[PDB]
Amino acid sequence: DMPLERIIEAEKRVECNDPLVALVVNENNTTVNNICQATHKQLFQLVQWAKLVPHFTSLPLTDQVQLLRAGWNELLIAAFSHRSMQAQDAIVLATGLTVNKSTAHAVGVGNIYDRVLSELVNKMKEMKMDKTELGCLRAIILYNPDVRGIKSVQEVEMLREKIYGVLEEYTRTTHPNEPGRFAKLLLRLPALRSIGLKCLEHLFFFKLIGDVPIDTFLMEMLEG
Amino acid sequence: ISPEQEELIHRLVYFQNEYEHPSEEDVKRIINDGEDQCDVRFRHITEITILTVQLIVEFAKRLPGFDKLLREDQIALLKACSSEVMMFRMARRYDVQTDSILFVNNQPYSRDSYNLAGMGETIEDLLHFCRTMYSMRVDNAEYALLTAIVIFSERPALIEGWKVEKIQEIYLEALRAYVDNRRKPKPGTIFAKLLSVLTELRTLGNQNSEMCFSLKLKNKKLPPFLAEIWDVDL
Ligand SMILES: CC(C)CC[C@@H](O)[C@](C)(O)[C@H]1CC[C@@]2(O)C3=CC(=O)[C@@H]4C[C@@H](O)[C@@H](O)C[C@]4(C)[C@H]3CC[C@]12C
Repeated sequence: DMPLERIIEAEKRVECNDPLVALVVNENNTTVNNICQATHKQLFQLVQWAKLVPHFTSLPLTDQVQLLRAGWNELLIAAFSHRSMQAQDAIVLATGLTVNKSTAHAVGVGNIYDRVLSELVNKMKEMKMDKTELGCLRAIILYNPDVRGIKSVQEVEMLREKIYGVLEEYTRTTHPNEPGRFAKLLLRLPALRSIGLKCLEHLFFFKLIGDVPIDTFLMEMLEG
Repeated sequence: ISPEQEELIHRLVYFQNEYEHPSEEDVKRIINDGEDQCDVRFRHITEITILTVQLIVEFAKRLPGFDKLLREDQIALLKACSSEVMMFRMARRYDVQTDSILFVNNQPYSRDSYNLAGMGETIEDLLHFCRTMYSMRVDNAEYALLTAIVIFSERPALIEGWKVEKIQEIYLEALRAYVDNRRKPKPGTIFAKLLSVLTELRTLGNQNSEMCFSLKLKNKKLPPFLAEIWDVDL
């Protein structure tokens, strides 16, 4: 079972859209909170989103932890890349806070900036990628049956295939005029994987308060 | 499908067959020693791979559309697809029976073989890819189209990217058409599954680079040709 509604919803419940506050590069112990806030919201929305995706919570606890840990970066990059379509020349975070080429170091990112903008943002922009498409792609990213340590392999493979069908169907009816639309959407995934590979650590995990291992932060977020 | 697409696919399958394996001469010219049984399996693997990359360039050079690109973009695409396209070549020589790869000399190479050669670090993931591909029952046409699709991918430092993308579109259209015709139980799903391979190839390709750098830790030298084409020195 894969309801296209359930998917559009999950991406909506997290649909961020508030100001357009450029980040302040100063130790005014305030930016530290604007960044910290953007982080907390971004990561909460990550797990909040995953739980709203059809049958995700029906997976073994250990498996939903592994899936998020693995897809973490790709999922986030996809998220902030899509809502960065409005920004003229910058990346838009959850706080509504935005980053730029110069104000990129803090908030991780930095050397994925140029590439994120040129291969994702601009591409999504000139393609008019909508939240439903994004929702499907991110869900596809999430249900990676090849992630290691996963138990419900076949279960995940099937859930992913269903999302392919949903997105395949959604595009044929929304753009009967653009046959390549489906493929054009899926071809954003390799670019996304490449950019993610350039990361080396889970994005924004250190702007988080106190210490707590990744698997634990996730384990409790998936229960809260 | 369409009378023109079948032509394109006929052509691709042909080129694929034309450059599948290397020359009898080039192969024999390899196994001719000096050092122990370890540095040997390593020399075979690396030397044969050189031929493999050469074959890939031969195939790419003849793909409709390639000649319409700027020399600089051609070099860029070829450099970038080498490590990726070779995973296909590898998967096509995978034997399910022995969980191994049948090299040119029919000598099947396994985890142990690569391990002995000093490349046990990535062999698992490599074999895993071979199984994944196998389970999808990918045929010659699909492999050929997919290879073309991989070759005409958006890559960094591309001059006429848009020109590459338009070329890729033609092959993507061919693939879809081919898949709709022969594949019915969710053609569109198989189509997406095949494209998902491209994204996995970014990972395998990245692993190949990681392993090359790791050869420096050990005291293994990567043949110049390979080290160069893959810029394994940066
Ligand atoms: C660092 C670099 C050398 C590593 C490359 C390794 O990871 C790979 C990808 O695992 C290499 C090792 C040897 C290999 O080049 C081959 C041997 C053959 O005999 C044949 C030559 C030619 O008919 C190819 O169409 C298929 C095959 C199986 C190639 C494919 C890729 C392989 C299997």
